[PDB]
Amino acid sequence: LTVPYDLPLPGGVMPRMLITIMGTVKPNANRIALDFRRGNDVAFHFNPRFNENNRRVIVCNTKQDNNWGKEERQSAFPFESGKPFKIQVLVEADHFKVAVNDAHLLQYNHRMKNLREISQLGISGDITLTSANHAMI
Ligand SMILES: OC[C@H]1O[C@@H](S[C@@H]2O[C@H](CO)[C@H](O)[C@H](n3cc(-c4cccc(F)c4)nn3)[C@H]2O)[C@H](O)[C@@H](n2cc(-c3cccc(F)c3)nn2)[C@H]1O
Repeated sequence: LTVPYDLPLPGGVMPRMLITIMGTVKPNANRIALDFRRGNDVAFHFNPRFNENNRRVIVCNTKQDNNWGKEERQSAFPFESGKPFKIQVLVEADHFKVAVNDAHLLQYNHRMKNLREISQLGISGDITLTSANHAMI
């Protein structure tokens, strides 16, 4: 799949929706991002960074009217340059759950609670993308 990729979500999202994203991180990667978009806003941005001041970190945030909010940062970092990944995002009523490679990673509480208007999932950064699917579980 061509990166950056925009997965259409015309139905929006809703509790019990699982999004499964598979691919391989490129060699010498710098960044990856998932953007759950609502028009011009980003309800949930999930952004692994491989070298921010010589640290690996996951940054999560929301963008409202061109302004980013308070970042939620994780040092737990399951990605490796050149290696395959499987990111899974489970939508729940109060939060997104994120798992990587079949291990729960983090939760992000909803900040923008109108899940029906999250209309696209952007998938960007330093990856080869195999697949991006959703299902109700
Ligand atoms: O919030 C999420 C956003 O972050 C800014 S960078 C942001 O800039 C701010 C400027 O004042 C602060 O410096 C902020 N910051 C750092 C720290 C800190 C705290 C502790 C340690 C430590 F070192 C550092 N605290 N605050 C930075 O994260 C990115 O551009 C943005 N973005 C990314 C992408 C993007 C596009 C395509 C692909 C891709 F992967 C990403 N498209 N938009 C998005 O990811």
